[PDB]
Amino acid sequence: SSPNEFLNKVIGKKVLIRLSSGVDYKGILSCLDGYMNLALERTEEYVNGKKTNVYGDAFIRGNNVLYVSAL
Amino acid sequence: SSPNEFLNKVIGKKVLIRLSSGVDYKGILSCLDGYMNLALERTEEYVNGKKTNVYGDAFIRGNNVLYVSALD
Amino acid sequence: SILDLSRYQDQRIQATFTGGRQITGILKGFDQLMNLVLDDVEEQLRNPEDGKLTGAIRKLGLVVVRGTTLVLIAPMDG
Amino acid sequence: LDLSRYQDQRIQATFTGGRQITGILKGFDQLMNLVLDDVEEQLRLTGAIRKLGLVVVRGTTLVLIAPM
Amino acid sequence: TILPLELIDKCIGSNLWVIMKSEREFAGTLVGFDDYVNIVLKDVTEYDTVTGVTEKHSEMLLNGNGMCMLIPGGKP
Amino acid sequence: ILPLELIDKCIGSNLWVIMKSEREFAGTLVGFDDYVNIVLKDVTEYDTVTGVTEKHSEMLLNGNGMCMLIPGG
Ligand SMILES: [Zn+2]
Ligand SMILES: [Zn+2]
Ligand SMILES: [Zn+2]
Ligand SMILES: [Zn+2]
Ligand SMILES: [Zn+2]
Ligand SMILES: [Zn+2]
Ligand SMILES: [Zn+2]
Ligand SMILES: [Zn+2]
Repeated sequence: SSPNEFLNKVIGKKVLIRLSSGVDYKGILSCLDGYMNLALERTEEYVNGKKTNVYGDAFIRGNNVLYVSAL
Repeated sequence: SSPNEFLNKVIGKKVLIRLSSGVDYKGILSCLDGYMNLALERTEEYVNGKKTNVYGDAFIRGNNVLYVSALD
Repeated sequence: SILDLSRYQDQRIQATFTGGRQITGILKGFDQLMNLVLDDVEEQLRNPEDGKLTGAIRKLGLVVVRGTTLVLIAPMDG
Repeated sequence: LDLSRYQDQRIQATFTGGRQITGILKGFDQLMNLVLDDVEEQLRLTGAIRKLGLVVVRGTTLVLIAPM
Repeated sequence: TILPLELIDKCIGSNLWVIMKSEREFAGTLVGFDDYVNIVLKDVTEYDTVTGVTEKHSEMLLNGNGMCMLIPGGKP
Repeated sequence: ILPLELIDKCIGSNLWVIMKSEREFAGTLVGFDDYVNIVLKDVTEYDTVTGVTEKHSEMLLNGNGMCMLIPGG
C-alpha cells in the first residue's frame, strides 16, 4: 500500500482533502498520476463547516495538501 | 550556478537570513553544500527586531528559508 | 493530468496557492511539475483579517506560477 | 554537511512555524532527516516542555540545527 | 549511526505518533510510505491542539512536507 | 511555452516576485538554478501587510517560497 496504491483504492469515492490552513475540499476522486496531482469531479470548498465555493472539475496538488482521506 | 556564485561571494562575511517577516538570522557564513545548507559562526536570532538568541556555530537549511542577502 | 490540463490550454482558469492567494489567468503553458504560464492574470484580493474575497482585483499580466505553492487549478463555471 | 561532528551531542533544532526541540544526535541523511534521542519540545515560548523520546526529524521543516 | 528512512521502514505495521508544523498531531498504524516520506496511516486518530478537539480516520494519506516529527510508538 | 524558459529570457531584465506570504520583491534577474532559486540585484522589497519597504543590493531568493514570477515587473 504505497501512497499511490492508497490513492488508486479511493478513486470513485467521496474523499476529504485537508489543507495545512484548515480549508477542506471534498469531491469524488477521478484521476491520479505519479506526482500525486489529483483530478476531482464536482468539488466543494469549506472553511471549517462553511461551504464557500464549488468547482465543476478541479486539479489538486497532493504534494501541497495536509492529508487525503476517504469519506 | 548563480546562487552558488552569490553564496561563495559571501562566505566569511556577515549575511542576513530571513525566515519570515517576523524572524531573521544574522551571522558569518562559514560553509555551504549543494543542497543549500549553510554553516555559520556566531549566529544570532531576531524576532520582530529583538535579538532573542545567540547560537554560535549553527546550520541552516537555506531550502527552508525565505532569502539570504549580504548584510548592508 | 499532464494530459488533463492540455484540455484547458488557451482558456481562462482559477488557481489557489498555499497561503490563501487566488488568481485567474489564461493557461499559456505548463510543465509536469505544475509550473504554469498564465496570461492576463488577476489576483483576487482578500480581506486583510477576515480572509474573504473582497471582490477587488489586481492586475499582474504575464506570470509564471510556481508549482511548489500551487494547490488548486479549476476552469470557469460552464 | 559534516553533522558527524555532533553525533551523540545534545543539539537544538527549530522548525518552520516555530516548534523548537532538543535531543541527542543519533544519525542523519543527506536530505537532513535526523534521528534524535531524549527529545524535549519547548512549548509555545512558555517555560512548558514535553518529552518525546526517540524521534525522526523531517528535513523539510527543519530550519536550524545548533549545539546545546 | 541510525538512518531515518530505515527506521521508518522498520515501523511498517507499528504505531506512529506524528507531529506537524502547525498545531496538529496524528496517531495511527504505518501502512507504507513514499521515498518522499508521505505516509499512509490506518486506524488514525487526529488531535487538534489549539482547540483540543479530536476526530478519527479509518485510513489516510498524510503528506510529509508539513511534518516535523515521527515518533515510533504512539501518543503520548 | 515552457515556464522555465520564460524565466530564462528574463536574465538581465527586472523581475517582480510574489511570495505566499505578504512579502514581495522587485529587482533584476542575475540568474537562477534548476530548483528556481533566484539571484536578484538592486532589490526593493515590499512588506504588503504593514506597508513598509526595504532595500537589498543582492540576494538569493528561495524558490520554495515563491508563488509568482512576473517578467519586467
Ligand atoms: Zn483524467
Ligand atoms: Zn482517470
Ligand atoms: Zn467533469
Ligand atoms: Zn491577452
Ligand atoms: Zn530514548
Ligand atoms: Zn481529520
Ligand atoms: Zn523548449
Ligand atoms: Zn529584506
